[PDB]
Amino acid sequence: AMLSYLRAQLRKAEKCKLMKMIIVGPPRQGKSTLLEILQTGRAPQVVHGEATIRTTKWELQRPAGSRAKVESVEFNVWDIGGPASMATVNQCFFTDKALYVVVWNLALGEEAVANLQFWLLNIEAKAPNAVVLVVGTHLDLIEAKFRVERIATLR
Ligand SMILES: Nc1nc2c(ncn2[C@@H]2O[C@H](COP(=O)(O)OP(=O)(O)O)[C@@H](O)[C@H]2O)c(=O)[nH]1
Repeated sequence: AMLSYLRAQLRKAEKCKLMKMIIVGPPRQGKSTLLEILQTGRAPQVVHGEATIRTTKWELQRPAGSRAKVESVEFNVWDIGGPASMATVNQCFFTDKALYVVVWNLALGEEAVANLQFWLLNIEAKAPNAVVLVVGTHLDLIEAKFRVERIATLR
């Protein structure tokens, strides 16, 4: 560790805050809508294409109460989808030491959740040391009055 640290100092090492973001899920779940609203904080406005892959960049400022050591973080955002025929292909794009987010529709509920195992396994097969979040969309389609006892159950 001492030699690695001394090499970092000697080789004028800089702090890299850029990281990999991957968006995963079955077709028609709101991956692009997810990325859009998270980037902008507004209701979606963009009509997104049919391309299997969409690439962009995203900066996040630290929220109030954050104890982080960085003012902000940056993500080189990949979003892979498209026809299921290329699913076997898309498996190659998963890597380790990257952030994953799986997108699924809450309205389908358990029907979607079962399928999640497939996608989840596909990440752990090629990303043992990666953090993957899983997010349910279409929360507006869940009745607010029942919402808690629904979402917790689904969780
Ligand atoms: N009402 C509602 N619609 C959503 C929500 N999240 C995503 N969508 C829908 O998802 C669509 C975008 O899906 P998209 O990401 O292009 O599907 P993809 O083919 O899997 O990439 C939009 O037309 C939205 O109507 C949500 O929270 N509420």
